[PDB]
Amino acid sequence: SMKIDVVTIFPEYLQPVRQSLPGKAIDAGLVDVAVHDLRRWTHDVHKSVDDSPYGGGPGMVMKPTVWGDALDEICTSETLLVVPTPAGYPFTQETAWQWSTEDHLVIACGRYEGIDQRVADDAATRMRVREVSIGDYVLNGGEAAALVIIEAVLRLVPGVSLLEGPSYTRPPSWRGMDVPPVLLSGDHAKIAAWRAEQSRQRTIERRPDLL
Amino acid sequence: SMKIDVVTIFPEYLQPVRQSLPGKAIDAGLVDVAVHDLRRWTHDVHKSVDDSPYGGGPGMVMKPTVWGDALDEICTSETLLVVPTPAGYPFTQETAWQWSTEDHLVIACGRYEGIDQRVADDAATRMRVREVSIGDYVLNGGEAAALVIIEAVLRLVPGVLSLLEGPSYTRPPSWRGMDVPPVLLSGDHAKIAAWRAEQSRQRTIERRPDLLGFDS
Ligand SMILES: OB(O)c1ccc2[nH]ccc2c1
Repeated sequence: SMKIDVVTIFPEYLQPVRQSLPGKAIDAGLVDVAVHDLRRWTHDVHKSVDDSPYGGGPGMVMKPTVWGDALDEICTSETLLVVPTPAGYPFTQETAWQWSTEDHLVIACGRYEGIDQRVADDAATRMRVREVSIGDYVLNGGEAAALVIIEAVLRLVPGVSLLEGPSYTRPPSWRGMDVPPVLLSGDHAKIAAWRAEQSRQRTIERRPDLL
Repeated sequence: SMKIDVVTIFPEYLQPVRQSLPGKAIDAGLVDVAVHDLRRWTHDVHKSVDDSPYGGGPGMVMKPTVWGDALDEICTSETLLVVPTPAGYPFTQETAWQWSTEDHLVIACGRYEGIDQRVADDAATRMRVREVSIGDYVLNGGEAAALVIIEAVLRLVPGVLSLLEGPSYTRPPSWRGMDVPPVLLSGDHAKIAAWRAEQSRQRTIERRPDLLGFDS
């Protein structure tokens, strides 16, 4: 089984992924995803979660005292703490496979300007911490990245190179375009070879880095 | 103003667009986001959107007929049609800047093993089409990728407001016995700039050496 806890100031952002888990998976206790409003751990009447950056500059930095309290409550020694950030290590399919066998993921969603670095650094002294980027672009906050990570990981939990080439289905002719006849040939070795060439061409065109 | 139409068999998944930055941009009238149920364009009682692949293989492929009808209605020749796919060109910060200037994005979200290739090929005879991958991982469908693309693009549109950013800090100056780097408290703009530039380049070599032209 896997437990995922997500901490965010926008808990409703995660609601359409809880309502996305099959009832059978939950009933079988294979998965539980819980979302927590970071403001539960604020200290002041204004429910402050960020503050101006030391050393100056634009934006705000999320408060270590608030995050520290939240993670103290939610995390245990077994936790893998995931922090989405454009400054992270790359999150890849390999990462997804690795995390798919974890018992407890906690995903700390913050603004891209960051969570005070002492939060992750403190957490790393008693649990595993992974700061990760889902791509080479900036998002305002970590919530959409959390959705991507949750989906990529959970689809690898049972019951919860080259690029793929083009796919086709009925009808065989549509708006003047025919399905490649080789796919209708019943020559399955030839079909495999054709698909391999399609994959090669597409990878050269779109992702030459992979070669 | 920008218009973004999203087409999906799971319109409820696109509800998060009402949150955070996209929500604020919508309320500020800088963008209109409309989500459409692809099944609106089916005609059978079963509302089928998929069929087995020609040539074999696991799973199902989304039918071109339903998609063609949907895109016929929603798209114009000025539309930028965005198709998330793990087999797409990379979506990068440069892409986000480029698309931030667009009048009309339509994001076609696939499921199963993807969409019959003729949908994109047909659309390309009438409009610009972009098949894009948001990263090197596989999702179950295009919906989460649509959210990522919308978030990355909208924060760049006029009026909504390389290397890795290094660590950031805020009050208190000491916490759990961990001190904010003294230079950040020193008020010396030059020394702070230099420390930050250095932290940025150091984090980059460790986490993203590719950005500086190194292996891995
Ligand atoms: O970018 B994703 O990995 C992605 C995008 C679109 C998709 N359609 C079906 C799976 C699927 C996966």
